[PDB]
Amino acid sequence: STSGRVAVEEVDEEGKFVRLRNKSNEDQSMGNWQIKRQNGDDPLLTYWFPPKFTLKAGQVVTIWAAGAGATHSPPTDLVWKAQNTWGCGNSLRTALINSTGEEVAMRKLVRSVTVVED
Repeated sequence: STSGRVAVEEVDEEGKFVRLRNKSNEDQSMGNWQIKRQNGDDPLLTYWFPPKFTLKAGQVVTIWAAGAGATHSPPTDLVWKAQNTWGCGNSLRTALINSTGEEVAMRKLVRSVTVVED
């Protein structure tokens, strides 16, 4: 179970950031929550939220890779230490995991997909 308050609102196609939105009218504590990023068949990458972070109702947080050149400012702009980019490519799955270890939201960008009806 999840109360489902947070969504993955935007994923940068050039790997610089991921943005999340608390779409509810209630604040959400996210200490030790994770963002799991699967790029193609690569080893899974995991970003960890600081232990005391809270995403207030209706607000956004942008998680910038260490190498994006951004200036950080909790609670709006956080940095992923020692990960230069989130990954760039034709299949990029970004999932939000809560503190207990459960996946509660995802956004996947796919390019050059062939769909059939046969």
